[PDB]
Amino acid sequence: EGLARVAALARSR
Amino acid sequence: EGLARVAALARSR
Amino acid sequence: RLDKSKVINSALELLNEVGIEGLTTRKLAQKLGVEQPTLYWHVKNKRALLDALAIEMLDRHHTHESWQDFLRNNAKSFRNALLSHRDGAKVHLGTRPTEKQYETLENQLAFLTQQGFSLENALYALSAVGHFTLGSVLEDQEHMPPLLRQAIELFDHQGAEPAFLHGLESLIRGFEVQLTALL
Amino acid sequence: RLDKSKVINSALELLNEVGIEGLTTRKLAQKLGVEQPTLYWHVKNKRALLDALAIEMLDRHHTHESWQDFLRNNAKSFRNALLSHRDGAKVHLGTRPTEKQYETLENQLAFLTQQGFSLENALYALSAVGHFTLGSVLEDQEHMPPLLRQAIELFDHQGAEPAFLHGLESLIRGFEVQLTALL
Repeated sequence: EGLARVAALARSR
Repeated sequence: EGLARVAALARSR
Repeated sequence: RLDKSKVINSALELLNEVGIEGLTTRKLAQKLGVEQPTLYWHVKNKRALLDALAIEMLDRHHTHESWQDFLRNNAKSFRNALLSHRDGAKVHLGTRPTEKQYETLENQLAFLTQQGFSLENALYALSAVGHFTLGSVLEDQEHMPPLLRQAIELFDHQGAEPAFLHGLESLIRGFEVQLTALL
Repeated sequence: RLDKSKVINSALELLNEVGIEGLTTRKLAQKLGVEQPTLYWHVKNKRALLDALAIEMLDRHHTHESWQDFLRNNAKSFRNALLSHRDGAKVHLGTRPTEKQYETLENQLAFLTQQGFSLENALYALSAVGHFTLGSVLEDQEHMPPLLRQAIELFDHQGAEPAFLHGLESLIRGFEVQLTALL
């Protein structure tokens, strides 16, 4: 859902 | 040179 | 039926069906129902085909009184062009620029300079709206604690456009602060 | 000699030699001098290998008193990690996030919120520094009229770092203007 959006953010951390 | 940099800009125009 | 526009439309349609990795001239051929060496008369290979696709997407959407309005609309119409098809962004990467596109670059620069942007700042500004937009769409085009929860609920409801516009606005206002004299 | 760190180092080395498209487990195998099914015991396929690469690059460089300092250094250390290897940026795309990385996301959010960022604005801010950085490196990693000439001379001399930093600065200042109360 907006799940991938948050995945995307976490991915650069 | 900085040629590719300008190519890159033109590429989205 | 292999008029240029039909090849292109068919390719775009294919891109949406299969995406950038999946798309191959072999399949393009097959879709159009012609033999591969016939297609090949018209289209050297995949790079050549991507290039026309990139250009064509831009021609449908890149259809764009102050510089803050130009910057903003500019970013927007670019975003839309990349969004227009599956993997549009990946497609656009590493496209070689056209004759018109350098013309346009010159124009945009003449304009911004004539708003008392130094040339340096003119470039930095286009560049950065440029990068930020591309950056956004690439990510939009991919595939248990409280703040993260709210942040799912949050983005569940809004999708990527509100964030994208925000950023852009921050950008241009950061530029505005640049524009004023020292410091 | 197929201890994890050696597989990874060898893969990274390979990436620089051949880039992302060129890199394949077959070649990885060959470089290490082992048979492919032996390598395969350790590494399911190419996606799995990219994922570890992405993570490892981030672990060497993502080593980062106000929020404007955190934002800025954050962007910088991310940029460096993507720059660290050929096609680093393409590599990082479509990596699935780790346990630590969600932890970190939570932290950064707790911090920015505790500087009187609404959660929305917290997200928009990370997101946008995020996109803009990625956007820049992707382009840095690729391949007759006057303003364009000066603009070649201009970028000939400076490369991508001065522009990149500029953008970032504009960004954060755009955010600062956000931060103040209405309008």
